[PDB]
Amino acid sequence: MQIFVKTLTGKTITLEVEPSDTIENVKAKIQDKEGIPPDQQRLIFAGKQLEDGRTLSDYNIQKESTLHLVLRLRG
Amino acid sequence: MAELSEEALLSVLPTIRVPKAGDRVHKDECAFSFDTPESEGGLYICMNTFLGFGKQYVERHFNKTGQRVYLHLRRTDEDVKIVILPDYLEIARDGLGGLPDIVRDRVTSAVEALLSVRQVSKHAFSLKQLDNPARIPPCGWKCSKCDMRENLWLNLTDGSILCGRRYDGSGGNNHAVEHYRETGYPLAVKLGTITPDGADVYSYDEDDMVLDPSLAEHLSHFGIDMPLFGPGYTGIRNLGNSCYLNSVVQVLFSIPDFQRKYVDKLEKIFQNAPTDPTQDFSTQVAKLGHGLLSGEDGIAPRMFKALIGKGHPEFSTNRQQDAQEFFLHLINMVERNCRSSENPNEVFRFLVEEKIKCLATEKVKYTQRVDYIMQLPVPMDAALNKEELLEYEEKKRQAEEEKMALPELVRAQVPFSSCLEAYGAPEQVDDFWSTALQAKSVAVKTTRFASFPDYLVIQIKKFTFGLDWVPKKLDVSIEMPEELDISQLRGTGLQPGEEELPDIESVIIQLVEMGFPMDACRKAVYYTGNSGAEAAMNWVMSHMDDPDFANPLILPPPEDCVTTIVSMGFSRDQALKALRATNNSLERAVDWIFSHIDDLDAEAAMDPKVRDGPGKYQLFAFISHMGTSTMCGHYVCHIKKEGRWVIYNDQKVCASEKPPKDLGYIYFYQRVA
Ligand SMILES: [Zn+2]
Repeated sequence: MQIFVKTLTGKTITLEVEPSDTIENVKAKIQDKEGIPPDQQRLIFAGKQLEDGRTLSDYNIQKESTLHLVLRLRG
Repeated sequence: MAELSEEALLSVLPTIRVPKAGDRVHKDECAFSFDTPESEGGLYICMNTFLGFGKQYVERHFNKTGQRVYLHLRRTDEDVKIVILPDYLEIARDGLGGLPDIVRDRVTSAVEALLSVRQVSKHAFSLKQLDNPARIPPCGWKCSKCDMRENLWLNLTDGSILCGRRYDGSGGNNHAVEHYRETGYPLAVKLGTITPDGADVYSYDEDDMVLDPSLAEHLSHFGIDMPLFGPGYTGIRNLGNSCYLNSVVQVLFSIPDFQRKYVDKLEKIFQNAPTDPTQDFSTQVAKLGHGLLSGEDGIAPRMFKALIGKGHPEFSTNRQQDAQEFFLHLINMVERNCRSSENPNEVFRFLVEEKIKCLATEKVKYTQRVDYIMQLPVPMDAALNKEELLEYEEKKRQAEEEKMALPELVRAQVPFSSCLEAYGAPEQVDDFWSTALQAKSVAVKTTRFASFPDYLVIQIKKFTFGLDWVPKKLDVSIEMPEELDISQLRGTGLQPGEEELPDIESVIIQLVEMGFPMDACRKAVYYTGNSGAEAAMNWVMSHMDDPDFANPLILPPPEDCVTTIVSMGFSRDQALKALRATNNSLERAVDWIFSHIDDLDAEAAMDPKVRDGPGKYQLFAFISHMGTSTMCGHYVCHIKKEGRWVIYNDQKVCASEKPPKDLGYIYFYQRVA
């Protein structure tokens, strides 16, 4: 299936994914396309942080969902 | 003829447990309140579970549990006594006379078990500090050699950051001392002890903590330099980097829905709490809220911080954290505990309408999703002072190289009107499979509100990637309006006139021989419905380059787990499905049902609740991240109360007249009547 990732540019990209793909897999698929290192990726869907070791199907992420990348402002 | 102390004592002796090494004895703070041995009235320690309770709260444990015997502590120099409920009989530690020995020995054994000048360095003036030192940051250090993140010494000679000594088992990996051993560089400072007033300076040479009169200048070498009251105006003690939690929590409890759930309803909550209430979400949240909206030098929410951080990779540590991440974490935690009961998250929750348009065919698809925070883009190109900023950056670069005082700060001034536009603007998406075209093409994506919430939460996406992929804070100035009309941004759904984008052997051997890939060849016989080699050849020729998903062909549980889920407010059937989907993993199963219930209910209907309203708002509160770094900073929040703006900086709560509504990070907009 196809999903969308909005990156911190504003640019939205598509990724080929399966529901059984891990988050770290999706993270890796992002590096493949955008160059962004997986250790720097923090993904948000539907007001929820996505954790490593969970699949897209755990979050019920379906075709054409939009995931959002964010960065930390630590304080 | 009244009940004697001895009688009562003998009668509940079995409920006197004696603590062990691996036992938490809650001796310092009350479970239900912020009461402490230092509070008038003291603290009552249940001598069965080792839980603590202030004078107004012990009676709750008594009634709920049956426990009559408590060790009562009062500090003011500490005064201890045994108290039996309900008549509050007191027996002192040495009041055990005449009772059998084995009871005297049990009682005191239990009680005892429950109650468990620097000179200047010879080197401060002689100290050679090496040239071309590194620029040491204000937080987040690690030992240059191992991984350790606490217990790190900065050597004043060379800027090295290395871990402390081991012994006992606690400490560092000895990197710092071995570095002294190799170099002879005598002085180090304990990173994180650096206040305006001094630090912990250690001398390897004198094997001692020492003074350094020239600390300011030695630290400067590395680029290191050293009113409201009453209900709803409580400060929060810093627990070490807890400003992020303080800031969030302060905003939550300004919002009536959260007040009603956790503060107005605290009695019901305290009543429904399990034996150990220190571990209970609702109780702890209620306790926090009460301590903020009543009368109470501030509060130190150790108990809450400890619970809502349990098991979390970030919020269980004591390092600096992002406000949005904490917010969503607490929001999802509330969500887990409010299934089929009053859910205050409803005040935030809204529906996003996502629209795709295949640009080539003009065909559309509308998708829909829940969310809590709108993410506001910051389009740098919109900056109103590009040149005024470039002269600033030049002057700062110059002032660094010369090591002089930096120029007065200038920020890119970005219009809010631009951010809102960027939010709304249709956006081009490449490498999009159009089911209409049956070819990779280009889509136009748009985002709208399918619903406006009672309080709108806005995150300013004031960050981006710099070179070598280091995260940059965009230190930017965006005047967020006091008045927000976001109605032009309401989604309108699918429309009349708009067409929807569509969705969803001996032949195979002959085709693989020809040179077609096995995978395409399989899909070819299937999608032509076994009509012979010719038709299948035609298909692979049209469709071999297609993505897999465009033509797909599909080619015992535990009872302690089940009940845990059902207790969160689900059925048995629902619990079983979750576990069977998540390879029997509890945490994942929980993630599963929450994300899946809304769909499972629509199968129940086959035989998410959001509050709507106008998208017309007034600024209510904002959480501000201060600093230039992604990695360090301080958090404060401003909240508009009784018509007037108020800053909450940890312990400090003040009326502010000139709220910096242009430097904020997370914004909270309240809907108008
Ligand atoms: Zn180390």
